[PDB]
Amino acid sequence: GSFLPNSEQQKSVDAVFSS
Amino acid sequence: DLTVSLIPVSGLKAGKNAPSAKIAKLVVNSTTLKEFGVRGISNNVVDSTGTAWRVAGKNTGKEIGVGLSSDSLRRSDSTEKWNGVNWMTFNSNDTLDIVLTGPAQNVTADTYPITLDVVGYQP
Repeated sequence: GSFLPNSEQQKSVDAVFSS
Repeated sequence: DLTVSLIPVSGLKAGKNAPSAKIAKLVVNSTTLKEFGVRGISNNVVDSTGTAWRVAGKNTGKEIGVGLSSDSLRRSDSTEKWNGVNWMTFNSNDTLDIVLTGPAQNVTADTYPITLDVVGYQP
């Protein structure tokens, strides 16, 4: 098997805890 | 190529949360790649596969423990190494749950950034 380096992505989101 | 969505969970409330409370859903689709590897990215990753880590609240700086859910981990296809680095792999065209890890956590009201790295894998 092999990883595909050009396909690597970083994704971010905020989890919001409310009172 | 991979189409990646990371969706935050609605209605999260401060205070004592349920064990393994869901906080985000990771969605990875691909027409060309059969699997993907995923790791959490933060200032404190707490296991050797990057599948549990700590995140700090924007307004308070308080840390919570987050990671792939136990059910999501049990769906892994394998753990592979990319130049020696462990990445757990999963089927593309599927979703995974990010949760509050471990026993019940008491979460201070705040916004917590969750960051993941996803990479394609051909088995």
